[PDB]
Amino acid sequence: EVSMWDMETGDRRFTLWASSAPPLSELQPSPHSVHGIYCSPADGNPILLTAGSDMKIRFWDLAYPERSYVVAGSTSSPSVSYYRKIIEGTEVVQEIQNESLPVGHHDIITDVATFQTTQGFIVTASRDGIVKVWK
Amino acid sequence: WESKPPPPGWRPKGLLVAHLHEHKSAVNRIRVSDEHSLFATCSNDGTVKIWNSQKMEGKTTTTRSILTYSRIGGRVKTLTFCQGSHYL
Amino acid sequence: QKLYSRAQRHQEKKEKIQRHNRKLGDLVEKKTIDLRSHYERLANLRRSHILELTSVIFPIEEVKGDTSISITGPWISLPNNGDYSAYYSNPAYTISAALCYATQLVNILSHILDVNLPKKLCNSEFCGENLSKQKFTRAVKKLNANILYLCFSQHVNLDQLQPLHTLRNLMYLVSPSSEHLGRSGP
Amino acid sequence: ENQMRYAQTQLDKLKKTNVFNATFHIWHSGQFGTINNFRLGRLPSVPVEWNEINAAWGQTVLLLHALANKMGLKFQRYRLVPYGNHSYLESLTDKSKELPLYCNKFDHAMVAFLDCVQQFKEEVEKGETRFCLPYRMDVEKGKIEDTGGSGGSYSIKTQFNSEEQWTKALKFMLTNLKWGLAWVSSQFYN
Repeated sequence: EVSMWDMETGDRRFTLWASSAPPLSELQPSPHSVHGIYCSPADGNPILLTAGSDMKIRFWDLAYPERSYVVAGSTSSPSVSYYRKIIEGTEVVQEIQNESLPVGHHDIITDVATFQTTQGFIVTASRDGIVKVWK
Repeated sequence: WESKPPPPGWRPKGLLVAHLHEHKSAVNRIRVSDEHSLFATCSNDGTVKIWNSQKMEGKTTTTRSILTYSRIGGRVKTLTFCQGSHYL
Repeated sequence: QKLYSRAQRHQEKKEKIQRHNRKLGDLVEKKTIDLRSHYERLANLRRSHILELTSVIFPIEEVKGDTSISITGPWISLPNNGDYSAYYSNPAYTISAALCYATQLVNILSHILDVNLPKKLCNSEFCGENLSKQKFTRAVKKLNANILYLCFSQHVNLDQLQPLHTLRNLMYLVSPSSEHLGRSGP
Repeated sequence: ENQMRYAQTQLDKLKKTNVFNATFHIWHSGQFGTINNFRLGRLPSVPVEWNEINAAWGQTVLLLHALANKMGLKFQRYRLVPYGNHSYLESLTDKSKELPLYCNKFDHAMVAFLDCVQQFKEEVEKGETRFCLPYRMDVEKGKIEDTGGSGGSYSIKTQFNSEEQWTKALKFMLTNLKWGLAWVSSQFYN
């Protein structure tokens, strides 16, 4: 879940729906989530980098989430798939999915940190001590 | 929520600098320095690994945590870089 | 009274969350035990594969870092430190064969030892090309850094292998005689 | 759970791709013979590196030496230099004139390699159910013959066989060594 809440109503009204649970599902059939979000305004909407508990290195988009590029892995997935909708006065998004050594973290990643100036690096970690310093 | 909001078109790519597994236990608290080029690493082992981007990146024998202090004890899972307070 | 009803609900929620906390703690303990078991199984498998490889392709053995180590037949034998200083251009030939096998086995261990190469393209560039020039500098630097990473993840005794003991630490860790063979992690 | 998943996935990948599997990184079919991610045999419209050819030749010398030291396969022309490019293949009984696996000495190395390959096939075929007979390799006359009935004429000569026949014979050697090392890995893993 990555939602934006109107605290006046005090509930989240924003989505990138990717879960076995239906939107605001009572049982939430999907227990997976994403955290460690980083916020900055650009490209007509907020631009965020949040740690995807699914190990999905999340460079997230709203207007064209499928169109843009993100740091996540899972190369078996075709061109990025993200749904853009407008639902009851707000634009709703549904996120849909598309030898060697596992490069991606192998623990519950939570923390992200990046620095750059026209170029730079980012820091990643997992739920056990994994350190990932992305450029 | 970032200084100097960037122009549109931000997308990620497949590059990185270094990886570490020094933290004996889970790490769930880090602090990123503002005036300098360093970030803090702490682990559920009650120990904190200090890492400097300038040093840890490479061109050096080992990219070990510069400041590793465990006198705190317990599990260190809460850290912060004080805003212009010269304290952590 | 309204606030008290809300608080009683929140307190029942707290009790349930604490029960779930205990359950999740026991489960995380079991999961960590399983992860440690998987790491130990990887250690054992890596030890077996490395012993088999050392026996078959590269019998890395000491002579009987100046002392020489023999591997891949009599045509290939080299001392512990590693003649990096002599690469500016069988000693040359044996050293080159040893270094080719070294980069290959470096990737091999990266797979088995799970030590993914920060310069993954190791075997090819390291083994063949007569890159004595600055490219040799960069390659030797990458090789030394990777060997340092290997010795650190297998830092059973840093003072024993010591710096400038390429073949020395290579045989020590790689040979099944390693004190902590198969270990991986922090 | 995720860390154990990564660890067990690496372990399972190693189990599937045996040590020899990665070391050889060889293929049985394709535009050329592939071992350790190499291309064996060029064509009038196919690019390949002859320096990579010498590298793969040294790799073949090292692999044949390891196999022979593992079990037989070292009757004659059994003294091979497992060093790589400019490799040498000589008999343990004969060392008067070196046979360089690089540059009639190169074709001589090819013929001696065919001889050692037939010796190994004898070693490989020793199983109760005969093995290494999807094709047959001839040492002296330069014949790379497939028991699968393929009509393609493959020879080991440096002339009239260097592009199509050479590519085919290199890939055939790769696949035969693939079968032999597959048996070797099946044995060794146990």
